[PDB]
Amino acid sequence: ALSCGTVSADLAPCVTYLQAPNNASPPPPCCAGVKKLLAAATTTPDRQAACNCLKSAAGSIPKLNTNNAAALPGKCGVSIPYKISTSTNCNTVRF
Repeated sequence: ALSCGTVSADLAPCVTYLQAPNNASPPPPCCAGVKKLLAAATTTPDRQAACNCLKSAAGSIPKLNTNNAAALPGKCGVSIPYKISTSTNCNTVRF
């Protein structure tokens, strides 16, 4: 079972970029975490839980830059069916 307590582990190295300017780029070690999320969960809907965890820890980041969250995946080379933002309803995302 995947617990949010472990999801933040990958967000750690991703926080640096979350506080950096739009001119900053994502860390190699951070992007990897995103891909790991695939094998993180066990079920279909269980995978979504990950995106839900980043929602809570998101409101606990100093100088959090929601704008950078959009380029997080892009520069990482990863593409999702939804947008990673506090305004985005990850709950309304498909499988």
